[PDB]
Amino acid sequence: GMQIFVDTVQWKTITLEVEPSDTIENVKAKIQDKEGIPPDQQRLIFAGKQLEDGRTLSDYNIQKESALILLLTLR
Amino acid sequence: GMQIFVDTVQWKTITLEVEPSDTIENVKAKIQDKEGIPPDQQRLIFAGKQLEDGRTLSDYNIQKESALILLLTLR
Repeated sequence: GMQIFVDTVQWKTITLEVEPSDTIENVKAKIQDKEGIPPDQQRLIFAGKQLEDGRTLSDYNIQKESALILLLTLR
Repeated sequence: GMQIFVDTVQWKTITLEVEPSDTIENVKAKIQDKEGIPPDQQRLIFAGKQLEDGRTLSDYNIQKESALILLLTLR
C-alpha cells in the first residue's frame, strides 16, 4: 500500500448569526470563533468593495441572508 | 436576529491510499468516494501532463507521496 496527495481549490460557506447593529469588527470576531482565522487577515467583500472595521452591517445595507466573500491576506 | 453567509476559498489537500497498478479512472472513483465530485468532471494533472483514464499510476511514474492537481470542468 502507498499514499498520494490531491490538491484542489473550491469554496466553503461559513454561516453566521448577526445583528444589523454589529460592526464589521464583530463579524470578523464571529468568523474567528468558527474558523480560527485572525481578523487582521480577513478581507470581507460586499458589492465589490471591502468593508471597514468601523462600520456596521446596516451601514452597508447588508440584510437578511446576505452573501459576503472572504479573502485572506496580510494588511 | 438574522443570518448572513460568508463564502471563502478553500484550497484542500486530499490523502488517498492507492496501489501503483490502480488506473486514473479508479483514482477518480476514490476521489468521488471522499469528496463527491463525479469522475467525468475530474481533470487530474501530474508533472505538467493531464492523465488519461486508461493508464495507471505506474505508467505515469507516480510514486509514494506524489502530489496531483485536480481541476473541475463541467459538462
